[PDB]
Parts: sequence; structure tokens; C-alpha cells
Amino acid sequence: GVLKIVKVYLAVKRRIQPGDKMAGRHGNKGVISKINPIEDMPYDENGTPV
Amino acid sequence: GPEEITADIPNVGEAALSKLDESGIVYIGAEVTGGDILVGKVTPKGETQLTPEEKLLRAIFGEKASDVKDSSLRVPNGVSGTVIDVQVFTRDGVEKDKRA
Amino acid sequence: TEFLKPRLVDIEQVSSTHAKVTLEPLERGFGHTLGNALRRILLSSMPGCAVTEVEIDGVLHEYSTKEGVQEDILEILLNLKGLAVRVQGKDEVILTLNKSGIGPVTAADITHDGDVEIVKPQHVICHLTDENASISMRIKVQRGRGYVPASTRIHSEEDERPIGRLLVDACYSPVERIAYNVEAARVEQRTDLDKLVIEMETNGTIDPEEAIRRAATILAEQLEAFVDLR
Amino acid sequence: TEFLKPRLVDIEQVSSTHAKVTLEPLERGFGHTLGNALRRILLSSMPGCA
Amino acid sequence: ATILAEQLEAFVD
Amino acid sequence: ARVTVQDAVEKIGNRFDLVLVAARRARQMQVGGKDPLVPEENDKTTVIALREIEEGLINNQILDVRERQEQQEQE
Amino acid sequence: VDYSGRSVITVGPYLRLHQCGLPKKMALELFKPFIYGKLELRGLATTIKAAKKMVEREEAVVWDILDEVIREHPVLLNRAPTLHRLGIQAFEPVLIEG
Amino acid sequence: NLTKEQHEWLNGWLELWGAWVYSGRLEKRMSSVIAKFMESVEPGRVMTRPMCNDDDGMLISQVVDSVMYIDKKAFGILLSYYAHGSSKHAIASYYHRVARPRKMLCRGGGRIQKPSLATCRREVDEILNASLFMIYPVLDSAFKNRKRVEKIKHVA
Amino acid sequence: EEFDAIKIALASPDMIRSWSFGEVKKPETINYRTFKPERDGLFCARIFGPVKDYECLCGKYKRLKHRGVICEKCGVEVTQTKVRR
Amino acid sequence: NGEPIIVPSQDVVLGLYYMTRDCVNAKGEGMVLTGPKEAERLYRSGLAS
Amino acid sequence: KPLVGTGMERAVAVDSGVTAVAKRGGVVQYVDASRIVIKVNEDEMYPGEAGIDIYNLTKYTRSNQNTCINQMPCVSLGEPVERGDVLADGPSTDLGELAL
Ligand SMILES: [Zn+2]
Repeated sequence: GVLKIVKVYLAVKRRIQPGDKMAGRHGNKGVISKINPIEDMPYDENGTPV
Repeated sequence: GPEEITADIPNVGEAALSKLDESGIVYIGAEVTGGDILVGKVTPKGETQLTPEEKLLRAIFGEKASDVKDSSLRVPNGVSGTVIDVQVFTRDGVEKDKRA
Repeated sequence: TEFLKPRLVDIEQVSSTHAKVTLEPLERGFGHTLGNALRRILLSSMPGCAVTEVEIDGVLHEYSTKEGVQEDILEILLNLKGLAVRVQGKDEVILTLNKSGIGPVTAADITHDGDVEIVKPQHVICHLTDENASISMRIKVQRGRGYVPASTRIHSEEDERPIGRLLVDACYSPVERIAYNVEAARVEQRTDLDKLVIEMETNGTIDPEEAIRRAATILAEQLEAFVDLR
Repeated sequence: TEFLKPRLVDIEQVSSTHAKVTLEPLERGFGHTLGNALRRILLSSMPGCA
Repeated sequence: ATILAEQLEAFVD
Repeated sequence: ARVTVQDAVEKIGNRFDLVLVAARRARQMQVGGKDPLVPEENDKTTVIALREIEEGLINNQILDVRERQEQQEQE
Repeated sequence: VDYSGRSVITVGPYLRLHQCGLPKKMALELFKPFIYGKLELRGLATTIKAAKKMVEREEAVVWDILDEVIREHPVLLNRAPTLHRLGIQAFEPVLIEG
Repeated sequence: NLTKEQHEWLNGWLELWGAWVYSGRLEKRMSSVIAKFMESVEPGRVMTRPMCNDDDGMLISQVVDSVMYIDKKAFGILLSYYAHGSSKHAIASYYHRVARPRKMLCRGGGRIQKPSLATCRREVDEILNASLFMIYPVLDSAFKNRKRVEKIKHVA
Repeated sequence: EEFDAIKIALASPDMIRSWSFGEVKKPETINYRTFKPERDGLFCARIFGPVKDYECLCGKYKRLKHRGVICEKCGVEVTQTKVRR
Repeated sequence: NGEPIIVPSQDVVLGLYYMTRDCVNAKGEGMVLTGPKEAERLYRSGLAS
Repeated sequence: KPLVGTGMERAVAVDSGVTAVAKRGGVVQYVDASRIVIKVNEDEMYPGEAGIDIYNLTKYTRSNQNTCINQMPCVSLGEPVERGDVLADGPSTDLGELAL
């Protein structure tokens, strides 16, 4: 009872946002609560932001 | 009657069929959104089989529409992204189309 | 009211990108204030030019694979997002990159116009492998500030978008890293003055003196609403 | 390339020497810059007699 | 704000 | 009445009686379209009725004799 | 139970004690017949089908009407397993983007 | 008033809009899964009504919103004529049912009475003719001043 | 709809015959050519009410104008389809 | 039990412990202040820890 | 790659059956984004065959958990690789090390 079958593949691209889960390798999982700008992040004496 | 895949979808406009070709299948690379028609499929609501009495009267008059109920494949809501592959399998016996 | 005014004194470029620029003299308690304010403005809101659309020939979507190139087309779009360019006159140009034969496709092979200067002629984009291979992309460079992603652009695009325009995300700001220093200024009659040494590190496109003057222009324009209306 | 000029909408004078100077809207990441600059200048640079 | 504008007054457009 | 309904609770004497009295007042404001005795300041009818109880105009027996007054003035 | 949503929870420390940040799309899906009522009251939609399609097209007047509807209209934040009675609390929602 | 081909074009578009509005009401009759199988194996002799493509529906809804919002009675008569599918005689008899006695000054010495079916049919016909005459030119202009979105294009 | 008590008890055969609307006498539920329910079956329209809102099985009575009647052709009482449960 | 459950938990607690703890000779020990506002002014100016 | 690893990442990336290790060593003749054509060394070649291995790479195949599976090559054109070297990095590999 099936004549023809069409299969469509959609390739979504999923950037991170507030809410996305993240984890390390040592059981320290977490959830992204905010995306904080580069001017607000803490920088060291050389200038590289965290 | 069989469900035909075609771009002759009734009661729908250019805002949904701007990405389909003449065969009723979305172009590879066309970025679709939620609610957009991917594969244009329509189920017959009347009849397709005929008798020889209706064959001679078909040569007299013609046809009807008989394509009321539309069950085209649409994208689920929230899903987006570009089509990357369309694979159209068919059965041995059914004639294919231009996209196939 | 015993205030003193600062001036741009020395601008030394250690490299073509890294460029340390001083500021002298400043009163006690103003070096850290002005240094932090100028650092935040220069990291947030510096206008620059970046690649926004890329139209490779014979390529529909970004997840395809062209015959002849070694890099995937997503890797080509990432290498083109990492491109640094400086448009002089206009605000919206269209570049062209034609290259055949065996060898890498550097950034210097882009057929630039009369007012578009590429700053990094070693930025390797592709790796052509076949002798019959060819690539002809039509890169589009816009002008703006901030980070405008492809999702925001397809939300703000009410007109149609054709098939072939591989939409590259836009990182417009040309300042990647910046840190100031509040040293002890050398003034012959005052020992309580502090100089500011801003150790900028740009993309190679912007001028550091133009960046500091534009940052102070933005800060003075924002403080006009504090001076005027109460 | 033009920024977003704020408009002073509220000065809620609590007392004879109090204020709540609400100033909206600013660009993303400019309220902290203006607030920290004004706070440091007012705490350690404003002249007066004592 | 007048003090900060007067300090920034030098390197403007 | 926006952040805390505490003084309305001390005026009434019962949380559940406060819910019932404010429900009848909010029904009179939503169905009949009566006049709120307080400035509404672009609030919803729940917060307006709770503010009326917060001031102390609305009580069970007071709203009942007022409804009885409107009923006997209807007849 | 209808008129119900579900999402991951994050931290908002800029809030007050009686507030929670609902997303824009999820609360639009939650408060949909309330948006229908305010659309037909303000005269921006003649019929229920016109109001349905104006919400489904996500217009700027729909977002303004949703900002007016969700103001001072508390929602219950439940989390399973609700062991004790403080696992259900009512918060005045504040619309956030996310 | 209008001509006949203009009336035919406007009545076709308004009938499509009425069947589009009637496909969104709340109260509707329920059919179980066995009724759906019977309708899928042997359907009725008459099929359903055609709908708009939802953009023409929204545009005609905005046009009647711009014109017929000041008159509630004529807009209700228009909705009950084009969406519900009731005839003009049914609307006139339903108007005769809930008719209030109004002071007339045309026949006799100005007696008070309930108006009959003939004057009800006349006022329903006059309201429908005036409503269609008010809808037609701005609907023609709105169908004229709408950008025709074409098919997608290939750039390489 | 406003009841004070929910009384439970055993069920006499007279009470079970008073609950019912028709004796089910066939195991087969519905057909296979057209999917209408059978006569005295497990899904039968004459016993358990009509399938569609205000309609019989043969299609004679098809509106709310005939509010409640029994069809003389197929026995299906014209009511709402809520009485199938 | 009749105890508040809307309580600071682990991060507010670490911050308030680091606030109301006291060192021995940290920065600017042994002054006299006109009140809580001048104490907050001293810390945010940086002359006292 | 991870800056702090274990040395087990190479074993997992090779023996997971997800990359394209070289069966017989030699000199690579043609590197593409879709295939790798490698010319075998002389001593590891039987006289029956021609001695050219064509490693086709699956590009953007859907997995079970709806992620992508693509195989980018890491070897360059004209480079001698022996037997057992990772030629194409899989979905989450970087030069033969597991990179999650
Ligand atoms: Zn019947």
C-alpha cells in the first residue's frame, strides 16, 4: 500500500544559549545561566578575558 | 485513488509554494522554517477508477478536481535549517517524475 | 579646580597588529577610571568590516563538498569568517576570488578593488589538490559593529534570500585583546601624576589613534545627555 | 553607525538631599561603564571644602 | 559629567 | 497588595475569607463593571480589589449590605 | 492539565522574591486565549480565526498585548517530586528573552 | 450600484473568506474515529467548502475591519450571510423574531407594531448591497497594492 | 449533578437489564468493506447510540431538526455521539 | 518547623561571612567614622578594606 | 584535543571503527573532501592487484541520536603514511585523538 517514499534531511545548527547543559570530565555538570559580554568578563594582568 | 505528489496543491498560495519546484519537492539548499511545505502531497477525495460508460462520457465532457483533502509534509514547529538531501524511493511499477 | 588634561604622547607599534599607545598626564584617581572606561568601549563598540555573505559557484548549502578542494565548505566559511579586511571608501563591497591549479588559496589572491585593502596576505582559506580544480567565490564585506549572527540576519531579512548565498556570521569588532597600565608619570614639578599605557592588540585594520579618539567621542556623546538634562 | 541616546525619564527626589536618577535606555554594556566612571569621580575627585 | 567631559575634551573629533 | 497582602490579612482576619471577599469584589468589577473606589493606576482587577481591602473599604458584611442596597434600589 | 509548560531552570539574581523569568515564546503559548480576548477587546481582530492567525504570525502588537496580559497574573512553579508543600509557589512572571 | 461581473468577483472572494472564518469557530460537532473511517471509505455526495490561502483571508479580514467596524449590525449580518451560509430569508426571519417595535411614519397614521417579514427582507437586502458596495473599492486597491512573491531563485 | 451520597450495592439481574439498551448477540465488532458497526455486535449503533452527531447509519435523518427519533430503517436513534460512552 | 526556609544558601553565606569577618591589621585600622555611609565610602574608595 | 588527556584517546579513536585507518602504508596520491586515493608502497604490494586503495568518506550522514557524522581528512597531498595511521578524522576526533 505504499507507492513512493520521500525523505527530507534538515541540518539545524544549534548554538549555545542560556539553559544549555554543560559538563566537565570530573562530574562537575552545570547549566549555562547567562552569556556574559567580553567587556564584563574578568581579565588578568596581560589582558586575556576569562 | 492514489495520493499524488505534485505542486497543484489547492487552497494554498505563493507564501508556501515559493520553494517547491514543478514536481512538488523542496529544492536542496532551500532554508525552510516552521510551517513551510516540504513535499507537496494531496489525497483524492472523490474517485479515480472508472467504467467504460464513464470512459465515453469522459471523452464527451472531461474531468473534475477531486483533490480536496491536502496532507502535505510540513516542517514541525521550531525546526528550521537547510535541506541537504532528498532521497525519493519508489515502487517497481509506478512511473516516476522529473525530480525522481 | 586644579585639573590637568591628557594627551596622546607616544604610539609605538611593536608588531603590525599589536600597538602600544600611551596617555599622559592624568590626575590621581583618573588613570584607572579612564583606562577601564576606554577598555570597555574599545572592546564593545568598535566599528569594523567583516565578511557577511559568501557565494561559491556550484554550491547550494554549506554542508556540501566541492570536488577539488580539500577543506569542507563549512571550514571555508570559518576561514572566511576569520578574514581581516579594511574597506576605505564604501560601506558595502563585493570581492572576487578566482584560483585554479594545485596549491593553497591564500587571502592575497582575492581580486581586491581600488579601495579595499587586505591586511593579512597569508590567511590560508582553502587547499586545492586537483589539477583541474577551480573555485570562484563572490565574497561580500559589510560594515558595522558588534556580533550579528545568521539567525538574527534571517530574522531581519524580510526580502527573499536566494539559494547559494552561504550566510557567514559577522564578527565586526577588530579589537581582540586590550589591557591598560597605570604607571607613575614623569612630570618635573608634580610627583602625584599617573600615566596611562594602553597596550592594544587589533586585527590589523583599525588605527590605534583613531580607535582611542573614536572611543572618547562615544564616551563624550554618551555624557552629553548627563551634562545637558540634569 | 549611530548609537542610542538616552532620555532622562525620572528624578525621584526622596528627600531634600536624596535622588534616584533613573536614566534609560543605554546600549548593552554602557550602564556599568557610565555608573562606575561617575562613582569613582564622585568618590575621589570632586572638589569641595571641609 | 562636566569633569569627565573636560578630561576627555582633548582627543575628540 | 502587589508584593505582599499582609496588611489586608491583618484587616480581614482570615486568608480564606480574604480570598472569598476579594473574589466577589473582583467579580463585581469584571462582570458588572462597577466603579473602583481607588485609583486603578493600570493594575488588574485582582490587585485593585486587594488594594481596596488593603485600604479597608471592602468587607463581607459591608459588600453584602451594599449589594442589598443596590438590589433594593433596583426594586 | 492544560495551560501548562515545562523548561530548564537557570539563575536570575536580578529579580525580587516574588518574580520568575518566563520566556517569550513559552508564555505566548501559555497565555494564548487571554491574548485572544484582549485582541478582540481592543478591536484589532474581528473574529476568532483572525485572532488565531495574528497570534500564530507573532506580530509586535501581539507582543505588546502579551506584555499587558502577563502583568500581575501569577503562575505556579511546580517541580516534581513535590515532597513538601513549598514545592509549588506562585510568582509574578517577568517576560525575558530565552 | 455595481455591475454584475464585479459583484461576481467580490462575492467569490467574500465566500472564500467566509468559509475561511467559519473554519475557526469554537463550537463544532464531534465525529468519532468510526465516523472518520466511514467518511474515508464512502464519503458524502457533497464535499466541503473551499478556503483561502490564509494570507488572502487575513487581508480580507483587515479590509472588513477597516470598513465595517463602525457598524456592528451590518457586520453581523455579513458574517451570518457569508460564513454561516444562511440565506437572506433566514436572516430576515431571525431579525423578525428579535424585532423591537419602532415608531414608523410611512403607512397609516403612525401606529406602533412589530415590523413584518417584507420590510425585514428589504432592509437585509439594502444592508447587504450597501456593505458590498463599501467593501469593493478598497478590496480592489488592496489586491492591487500587494507584492507578488515569486518562486525562489538560484544564484550559482 | 448535586448529589449527597454515592451508594454502592450489589446488582440484581433486573437492575442490569434496566441499565442496558439491547442484548449483544454477536462477537464481530465492525465490518471490513465499509466501516459501519454491525447489528447486535460489540460496537452496534442501535444499542450504544449513533456514531456521528445527530445522524443515523443509512443517512436518512441528518440534522438537529429531527432532535430525537428512532430510525425505522436501521434502528439508530438520532442523538448526539456523547451517548456512546 | 517554625524556621524560615527563604534563607541564604552557600553563596550569599560565603559573601556575608567574608564581609563580617575581621582581620588584625588589614588596611586603615583604628579610625573613627561618621557612620555606615562613610564606611561604605571608605571601602569603595579603597582606603580601607 | 584535550590539553590534559590520558594516552587512551588514541586507542579509542583508532579501534572505535569510526575513522579511516590505512590498511596498507604508502604515499597518498589524491586528497579530497569526499575520498582519499593512496598509492601503496612496493614491499607491501602483492603482484596480483594494482595497489591503489580508494578510501571513500561518509560526509554528513545522520546518526541514531540525530547528530552528524562527517569525515574530514587530516593528511595532506603527497605525504608518506604507514599502516595504522588515522587518515580521516571522524565526528569528534583531532589527528587521531578523541576530542569530545
Ligand atoms: Zn437511519
